[PDB]
Amino acid sequence: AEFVISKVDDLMNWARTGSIWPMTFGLACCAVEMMHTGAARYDLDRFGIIFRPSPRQSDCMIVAGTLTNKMAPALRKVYDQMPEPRWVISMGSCANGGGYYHYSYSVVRGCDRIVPVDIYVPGCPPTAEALLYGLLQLQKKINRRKDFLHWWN
Amino acid sequence: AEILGIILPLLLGVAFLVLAERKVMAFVQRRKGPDVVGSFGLLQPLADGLKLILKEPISPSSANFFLFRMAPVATFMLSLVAWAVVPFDYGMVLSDLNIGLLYLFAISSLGVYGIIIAGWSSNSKYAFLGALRSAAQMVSYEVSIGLILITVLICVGSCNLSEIVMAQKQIWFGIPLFPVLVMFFISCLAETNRAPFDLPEAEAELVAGYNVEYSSMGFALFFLGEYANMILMSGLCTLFFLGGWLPILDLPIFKKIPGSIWFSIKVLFFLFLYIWVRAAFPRYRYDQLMGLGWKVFLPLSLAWVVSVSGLLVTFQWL
Amino acid sequence: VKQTTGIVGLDVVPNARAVLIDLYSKTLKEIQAVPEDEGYRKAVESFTRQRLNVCKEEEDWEMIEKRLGCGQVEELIEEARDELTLIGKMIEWDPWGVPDDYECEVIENDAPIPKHVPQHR
Amino acid sequence: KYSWETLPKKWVKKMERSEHGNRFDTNTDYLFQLLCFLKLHTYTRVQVLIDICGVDYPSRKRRFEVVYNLLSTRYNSRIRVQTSADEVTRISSVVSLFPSAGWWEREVWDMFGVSFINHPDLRRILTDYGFEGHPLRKDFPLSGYVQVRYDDPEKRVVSEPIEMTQEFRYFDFASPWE
Amino acid sequence: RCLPDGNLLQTKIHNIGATLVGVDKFGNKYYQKLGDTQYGRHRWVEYASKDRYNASQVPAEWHGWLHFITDHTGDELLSLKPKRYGLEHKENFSGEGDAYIYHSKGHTLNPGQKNWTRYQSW
Amino acid sequence: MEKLRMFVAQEPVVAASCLIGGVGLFLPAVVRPILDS
Amino acid sequence: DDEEAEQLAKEISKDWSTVFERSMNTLFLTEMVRGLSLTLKYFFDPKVTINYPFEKGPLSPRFRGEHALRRYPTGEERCIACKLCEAVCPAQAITIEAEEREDGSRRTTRYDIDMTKCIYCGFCQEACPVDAIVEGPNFEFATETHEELLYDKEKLLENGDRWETEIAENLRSESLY
Amino acid sequence: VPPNSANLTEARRRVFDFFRAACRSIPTIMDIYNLQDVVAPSQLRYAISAQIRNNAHITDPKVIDLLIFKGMEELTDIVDHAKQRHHIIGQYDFLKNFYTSNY
Amino acid sequence: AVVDRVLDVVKSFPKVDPSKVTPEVHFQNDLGLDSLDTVEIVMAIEEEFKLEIPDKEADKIDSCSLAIEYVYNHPMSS
Amino acid sequence: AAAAAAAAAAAAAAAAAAAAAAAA
Amino acid sequence: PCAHPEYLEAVPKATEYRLRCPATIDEEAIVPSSDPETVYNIVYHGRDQRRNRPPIRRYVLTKDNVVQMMNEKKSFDVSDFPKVYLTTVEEDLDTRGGGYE
Amino acid sequence: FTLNFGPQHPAAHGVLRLVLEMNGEVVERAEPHIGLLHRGTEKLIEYKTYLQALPYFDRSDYVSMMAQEHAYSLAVEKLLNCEVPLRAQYIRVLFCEITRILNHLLALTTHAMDVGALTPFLWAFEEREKLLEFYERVSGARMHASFIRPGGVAQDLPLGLCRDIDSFTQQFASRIDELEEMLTGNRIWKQRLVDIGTVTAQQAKDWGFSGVMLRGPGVCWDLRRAAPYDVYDQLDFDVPVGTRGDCYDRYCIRIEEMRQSLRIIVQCLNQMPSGMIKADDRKLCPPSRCRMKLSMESSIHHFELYTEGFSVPASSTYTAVEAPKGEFGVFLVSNGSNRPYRCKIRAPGFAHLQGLDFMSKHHMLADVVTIIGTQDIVFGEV
Ligand code: SF4
Ligand code: SF4
Ligand code: SF4
Repeated sequence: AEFVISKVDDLMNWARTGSIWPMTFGLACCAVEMMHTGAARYDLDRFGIIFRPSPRQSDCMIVAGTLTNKMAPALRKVYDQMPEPRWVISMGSCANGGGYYHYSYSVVRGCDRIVPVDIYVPGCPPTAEALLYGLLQLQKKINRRKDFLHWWN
Repeated sequence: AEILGIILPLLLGVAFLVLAERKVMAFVQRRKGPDVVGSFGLLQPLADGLKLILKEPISPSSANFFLFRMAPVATFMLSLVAWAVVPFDYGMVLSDLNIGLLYLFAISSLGVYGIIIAGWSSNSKYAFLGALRSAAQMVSYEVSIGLILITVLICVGSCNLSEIVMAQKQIWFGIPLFPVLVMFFISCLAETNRAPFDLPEAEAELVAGYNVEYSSMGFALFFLGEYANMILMSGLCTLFFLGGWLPILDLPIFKKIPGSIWFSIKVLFFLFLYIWVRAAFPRYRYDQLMGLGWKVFLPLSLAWVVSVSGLLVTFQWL
Repeated sequence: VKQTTGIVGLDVVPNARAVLIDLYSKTLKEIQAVPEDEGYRKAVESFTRQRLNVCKEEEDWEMIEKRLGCGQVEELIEEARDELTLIGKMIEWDPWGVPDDYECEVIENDAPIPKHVPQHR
Repeated sequence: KYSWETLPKKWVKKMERSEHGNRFDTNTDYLFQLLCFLKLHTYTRVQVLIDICGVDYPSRKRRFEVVYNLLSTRYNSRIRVQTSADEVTRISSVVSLFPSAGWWEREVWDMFGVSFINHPDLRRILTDYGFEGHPLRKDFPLSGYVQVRYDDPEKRVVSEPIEMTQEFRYFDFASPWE
Repeated sequence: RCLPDGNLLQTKIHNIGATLVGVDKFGNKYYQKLGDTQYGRHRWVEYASKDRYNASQVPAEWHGWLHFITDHTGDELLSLKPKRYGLEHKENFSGEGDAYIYHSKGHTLNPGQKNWTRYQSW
Repeated sequence: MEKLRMFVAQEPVVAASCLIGGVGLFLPAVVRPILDS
Repeated sequence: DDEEAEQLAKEISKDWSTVFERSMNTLFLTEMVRGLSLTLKYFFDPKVTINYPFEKGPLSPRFRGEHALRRYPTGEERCIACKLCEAVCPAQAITIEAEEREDGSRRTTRYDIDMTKCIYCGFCQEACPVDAIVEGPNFEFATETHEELLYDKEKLLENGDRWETEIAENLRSESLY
Repeated sequence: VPPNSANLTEARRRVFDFFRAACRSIPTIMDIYNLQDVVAPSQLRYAISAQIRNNAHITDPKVIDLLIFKGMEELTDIVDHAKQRHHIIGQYDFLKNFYTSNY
Repeated sequence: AVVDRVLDVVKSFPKVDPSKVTPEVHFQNDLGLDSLDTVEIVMAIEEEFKLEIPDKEADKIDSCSLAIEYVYNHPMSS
Repeated sequence: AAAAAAAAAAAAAAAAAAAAAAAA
Repeated sequence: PCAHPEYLEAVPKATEYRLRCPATIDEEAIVPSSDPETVYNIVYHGRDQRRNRPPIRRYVLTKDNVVQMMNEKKSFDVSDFPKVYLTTVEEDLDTRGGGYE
Repeated sequence: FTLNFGPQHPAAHGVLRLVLEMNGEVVERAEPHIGLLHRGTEKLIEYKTYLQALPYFDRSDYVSMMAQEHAYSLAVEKLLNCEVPLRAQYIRVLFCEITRILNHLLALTTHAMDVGALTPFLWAFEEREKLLEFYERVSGARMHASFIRPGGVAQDLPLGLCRDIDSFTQQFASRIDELEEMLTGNRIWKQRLVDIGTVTAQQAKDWGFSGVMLRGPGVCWDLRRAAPYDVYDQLDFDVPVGTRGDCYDRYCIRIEEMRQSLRIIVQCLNQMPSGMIKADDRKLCPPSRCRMKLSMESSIHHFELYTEGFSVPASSTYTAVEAPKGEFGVFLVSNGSNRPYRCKIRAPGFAHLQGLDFMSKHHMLADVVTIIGTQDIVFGEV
């Protein structure tokens, strides 16, 4: 019946939620907090998250820090070369929304102006666990995909 | 045929070596590695795989399909065909070649082609020069591995790998020629890239250093190739120097002495040594690296062929 | 006998005293080209005379340092050569003499500074 | 202070302070010449251009005030030579004396607009590439003129349209009686 | 158990020596394994929803004890939660359908989209 | 010799290769003719 | 000079049984085996890691996380609309509009903190006179969509009633400072 | 570059210098950003001349110096791939207002 | 040869009138053009005839006749 | 290339503090 | 055979550390605000720091003043010169306290 | 031959956008591109009060947070003449020094992860997640602890923080030793660092390095010995000063400066006077919550200090402390009003990253990441 489709979606989502390697656009301190979320205490290699250093092979892109109006084209160019089942996480106030620099001329009012965002880690310096919970919310966003059921319409 | 029984288990070995490296190199860094996906990350390799398989391409580009869509196939086929002659236990080699060792040398000399071609088909000057540098490194620590194998060959009678592991019943060549094992390991580290010797594999310069059209299959096949080449070049430091499938020969009452299990234990030791030595040491910069394969591991390899030839000719130990 | 100046780049000079005497004589000779009633010439003359004197009296570089308390003789040579550059530069674009108007505003404030702020020692 | 006695009186032209760090508010013409002094001088050895702080006083006639800080690692003292150059007065550049002045003067020109004479590679360092306008002035609004950047049908491109945002709320905290 | 598919196995490899200190309303069992070793790993929570669990399911009565900010188990702060305005937790339904997710008062998804025009039209 | 020690310090691997190799070019040179007994 | 510096730095280690020490510590890589040994000691030692969702990192009652508008024990939002936090806010996240309610006591018709435009510096918690706005130790409120992340006027910041049991604890323990 | 503009004459001389520079650089502009098909060299010369003429009524020499400097900045950031190309193609009565807004 | 094409490029110029253009026409006297337009016409000359016209000489062409006597004398004429 | 190669020889490690160890 | 001279025995894993969790008020802190002498004596203009400062004395120097000063400065005798910040380097391994601070 | 060498490992050096003009593998010039992290900090501070201005400073250098709040505080006390207590000074140093440790623990092992050593990164980051248990405990936020306010310091330490900082300092000599035994002895390290980015002292002075890159070259210049700006004139510590200037000296300094900072932490712990936490001048320091609620005159100041501000008198000072990156100084012109006026932030990394051009000339392309390593280039300050 549909049960086979439900289980193949569960399987695809388990894959894409188990191994989700983000191109960590670590601009600024939220990259230092992201480095703590990649560090020994809160493992991100535990949840499968492997910080890729290249946009070419990466399921996610944890943009962190102040997206400057000059690093906006570079972020967009990097986001355009991720393989289609990609997601973006905004980490820190400066990356998710205007932030401390909302009214700065050189700061875009949140990466939601350049890349379409799927989970905004909240808190200007998010606790390393908070970025980790943002990623555990991206995992939920994967677990709600069911792409096969939609391919069968 | 029974080539499935040596490629499929090797595919599983490579897939679980990505996890073994992440997990061991993580334990080193005081952190559990992949630990949520499976019971202990045991399903994490399948997750990485099934993810890379389900990732839509960035551009289809199936037109250029004979140039660089069979070059990773070539690299991987070579890394897998050098496993025929590798004997896991007495009479468990798939094809006992009486010139087995030289055949491994030739397989490496063709892996050079694999790298060069798969780098030239990437129309990226930086990536192509990186692939050429990686090939020159893999081939400059091949004269040193060549001479190290000439040492372990002088000790043995013939190139037959089953004989080289049968010639160690008295003592493993790791005990007398330990300085040579250190040079074969530090060369197998450098022949393959995964090492303190991986500037072409500096985290970023690797991905942008093998191809432009990834499609995921290329990324997985290169890493599956690097990890099989690693299982192989660790299955050579354990045939030649460690006793291929030989116990310590104490003949315990608790131990019924299986052969392939001993070969497995030793290749696990050398894989764990690959990981440990990736964790604990800085990279060599490829400009001190090439000046270590010529100025350090070639003189110290030539000396060893003259030392293990002399000391075995004077006293008739040959 | 000096092994090395701790500073990098300031190479130890064996003939420290001799080149110091040379540089200070050059400085005394070259400073004559600036008007006498300028604070710069009084300063140059005075300290160059003091250092040339103490360099002629003492023999070792260590005694030059000990009496002329100005660091190391290599840094002293750097200072003397930079001073020669400045005197040969000051000859050009001569800034001497006060102009006719010369509106100079000594905005000499004296706010008390808390001292848990840096200032200097 | 010793530095004021030896210094040619004309070089410290306009002002001179005596606390909160001492300063020689000089004239733009005698600036690099004044920076040549205080460096390559035996009793005043600065050698270290710490900072070049553009300061914009809109109510002056010489709007900007290029505040050259200077540390003297030898004598352990810090002098702040200043200048005054309006929007269209090219001021002497001291990258020839202290080569650290290169980027600081690029930033002073970028933020303010005080072009520097014979400064090699005087190019906007901080602001965006196609940036028109000088931010750290006073009359430059905080949110910028045309500085929103969003993606659009001009794919792979972020446009630079006129700006619109939640209005920056300026709070008039300043109280009477100072 | 029966979950070899999660890091929940790491928690169930804990609890071997741990003592159970209370259990909140939702079922989350709050454990403590002190004395043995590894400070920072001596207070956790077993979410009682072995699948579909996530952080923020830990109520405020325990979210103090469990982050080591306090030493008051939720069975002790439950005598301090205010009765008049006290509200149960909400699990942070972020994305799980509208009317569970939060919405501002103009989002056009919020029932009763208010109009902000300060002038009252005629 | 002073320069010999300067060479076995600056370049240990070409001075301990011309000595892990001497023991191989020296054993069959003299130690083998010695083994006439 | 570098030539003479090399000659002398190699004539410092030039006495037999010191050239030998350095040769056996650059041939039998010995500096490196002390690296491998330490790395092994750490491979076998317990791991400083935290299986996150089940146990979380240590915090403090001063921890600044999700902003919550407190209430007085007897209902009645504590937030009299002084606008001090709207003033002190560095990022100007809080937008406060005030209206004399029918009861007569001032209250905020609009108290919207924009969490995305917010630096979580705790200035609002300090500036508020009655402790009306405090940061709840939540810090776990990652939202799928940006509009949810803008915390509405006194309705979602009114979810601090759930966090009051922990916020009241943190305040009762921090008020000594 | 020192402001040798002690008079409008030197400033105008270097204006013509910058104009010759931009004109003789139009080849690389058309090449790097691919306008040799959409725009004609006559049209780019027309636009550069309309720029230099739109700001021709500057009786101040230093303001002309600074204008030429901004122009050289724009050019040098157009010659090299510092700025993109979709702006270079763009760089090249009362009632009808009343109907739209109040301003 | 060169005269015909310099005439054509002065004619087709987007800031002139083809009537007053003549082998004797002057940029300021009979064409009524600005010095910037003169330098632009000189740029047109050196891009149509591929010549590398120095500015010190380019300043001195004020009439089409001088344009002729300077486009002819170029040994590198194109 | 005649570029100055990074010679990995140097003087031996000797921790060099400032002169203010005991009495400034 | 490594960096363990009975001193790495101070290991990173603490296991008894922050034994009193922060929000547990075993002892109620006091954190004095003002010195005891300044509780019931709130006279401020004496204690003031913002505004209790001498005013800025900006007086002009004309040519006469500076030529007078240049003529008054007869000679630059020593002690009319800025003192050098003397700092030399000196090798020391662990002698300060014996490695124990 | 131009190469657009960008961020090799993102999340470590975020917006690094060098444009290297190479010669084969030998770099002929390195042209760094700035502005990719140019938030409007030197403009946004002109628009906010002296209190609202402080949070920008912990966001100026993101790996050494409180050092910049300490450099700003000392620039709004240089004007205010705001004498802070002894306990405020000792806490302020015990956290400026914990910040020196938090920075060298990152700027060493992030550098050592760019070079290739993967494990020192994670050991040092466990150490940093121990020190953020102090930041997060004393103020609230693990990274941006807007804690060193102008008058004194935000609020007193919790009643168990010195015991925990002690239990950390006892076990921190061993962590430095491990970071040292893993990197100092290695021949793969020395080779990767010795004679890399050598800066003769005249160059480190010219280019205004003034940091751990001015004590590599051998210039004994620490603004805690030169311009003691706190209890530093009471605290004993030796400033390690290099003798060659190569990136192996700057590493050895940053790994000794991480021990002298341990000495300073242990001293600040052992001698921390039980005094008031903020300056008694309640027109520069908002009164406590308890006082402003009970006292009407304190409530007025809590209102005019969290809305109006100080209105520090009209002046202009350059207060420079020894931040871990280097001499971080904030030139703070102050119009009489309550908002600063061109709060210019001299940040090392703007002067250091200038040095990349001449430091990495004729070094191989793989060295250009080692130079960026030892400069401690954090682009928030650039
Ligand atoms: S949002 Fe806050 S923590 Fe994140 S990068 Fe911006 S200032 Fe740093
Ligand atoms: S912490 Fe409070 S005052 Fe500071 S920006 Fe956020 S909401 Fe505003
Ligand atoms: S939250 Fe505090 S500062 Fe803001 S309006 Fe309410 S009482 Fe006033």
